[PDB]
Amino acid sequence: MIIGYARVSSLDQNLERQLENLKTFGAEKIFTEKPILQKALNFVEMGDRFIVESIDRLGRNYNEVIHTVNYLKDKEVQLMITSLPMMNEVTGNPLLDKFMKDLIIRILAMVSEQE
Amino acid sequence: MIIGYARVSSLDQNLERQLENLKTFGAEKIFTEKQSGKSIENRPILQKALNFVEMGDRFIVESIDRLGRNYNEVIHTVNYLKDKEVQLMITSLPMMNEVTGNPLLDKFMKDLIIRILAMVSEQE
Amino acid sequence: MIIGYARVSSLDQNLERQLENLKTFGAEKIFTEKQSGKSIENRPILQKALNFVEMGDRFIVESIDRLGRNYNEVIHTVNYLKDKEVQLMITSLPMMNEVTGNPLLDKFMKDLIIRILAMVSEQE
Amino acid sequence: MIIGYARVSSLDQNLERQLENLKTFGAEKIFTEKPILQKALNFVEMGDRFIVESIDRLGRNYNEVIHTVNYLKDKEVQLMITSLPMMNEVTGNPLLDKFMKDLIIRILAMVSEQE
Repeated sequence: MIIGYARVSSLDQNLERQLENLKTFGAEKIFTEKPILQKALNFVEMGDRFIVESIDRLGRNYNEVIHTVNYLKDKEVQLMITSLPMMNEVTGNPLLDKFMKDLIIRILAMVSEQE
Repeated sequence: MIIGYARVSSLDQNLERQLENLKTFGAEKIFTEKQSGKSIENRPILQKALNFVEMGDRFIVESIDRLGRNYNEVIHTVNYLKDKEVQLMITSLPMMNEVTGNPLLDKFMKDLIIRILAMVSEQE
Repeated sequence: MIIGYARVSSLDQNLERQLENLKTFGAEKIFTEKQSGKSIENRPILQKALNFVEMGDRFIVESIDRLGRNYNEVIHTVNYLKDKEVQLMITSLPMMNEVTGNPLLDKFMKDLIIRILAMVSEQE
Repeated sequence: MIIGYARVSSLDQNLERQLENLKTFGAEKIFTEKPILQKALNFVEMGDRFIVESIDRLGRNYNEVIHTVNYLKDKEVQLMITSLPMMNEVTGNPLLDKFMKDLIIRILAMVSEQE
């Protein structure tokens, strides 16, 4: 199935749009956090899709973010970013696709951190 | 219309595959050249191909390396095609020109891919 | 000679730091602008700065985002500087223009970095 | 210290240049292979430098190559490629440096594989 994750840290953020975004792309359940992430990650099983609106939601730590993406990779859970649909197949050569996946994810992690 | 460009260094390279690839992705005409991808000054067929295409046409190759093995040249060629508003397609990269929602990311992707491949092709 | 360009959206941004950065990396003159990095048409100071620099000069900013928050524009500006043969430097990227042996890789690096940062700056 | 690794698979390759290359940049010892790699990796300790002439030497498998680079990272051994000196600091912002390290390494791994 399709699992969703949403985070906002402070007491003034447009959480609705986010949750509605996760809903938009097919999130049947959504883990919202203001360990919830842990729950989210331990919940997902092989064959599921794990979705966020953006990597910054997932974290703002290069190392950790990468570690988490690798965790999902290990568990064979499809990671998707609602702001990066089609991110999987940019070209049609799965190898290049994988490489680009990595790049994008890393550019984004770095951005998320540096902010 | 759809123009294709095909290049091989020798004849033991499977040129048929390449031509059939260009035909499949819609080549109405194919400019075929037996030559090194090291420069364009020694590639008048490429020149003909490029001068032939006009705004609204599609230009198709099997790989960037087919187009050349020189970063600056390849880049300049890609930009040349962009300026003339000719669609560059790479049949091994079928989903590259697919508008997938966010133009910024898309263009960024293109530039990136093309440059990586340009360098790859050159360094070899 | 070394020309610097400095931009801030408001005055609560630490403009002194930026100016001192440009001064340190050798700004003889600094074109200072209070404006959004969303476009150049509303940035005549940038225009003056760009027209001022000539072949042999250095153009220095603290960050690409200072230069703008528009991919195409930034890229076009970088290429503009390249065409006029003016050295673009980013003081936060001091070792970027350092010739480190392999020109191909170097140029590839530049293009890449600059484009990543262009997009970053835009998307924000 | 500085450890070197060199590989050639077949019976007709310019091994001299390679070994001399590893020698050039300061290789005190060189592991040459036609498990030797295992030896090379288990040999290096914290603080050492591990050097190859090129990533393809190190392998032609995206996954494995990456895994190995991560292994060296874990062990805090500096990886260097004699054809990519200065690769560490392209800009002067260590974060971006790390990111670029990753990129380059991956472009190269992909190239090494696809050939």
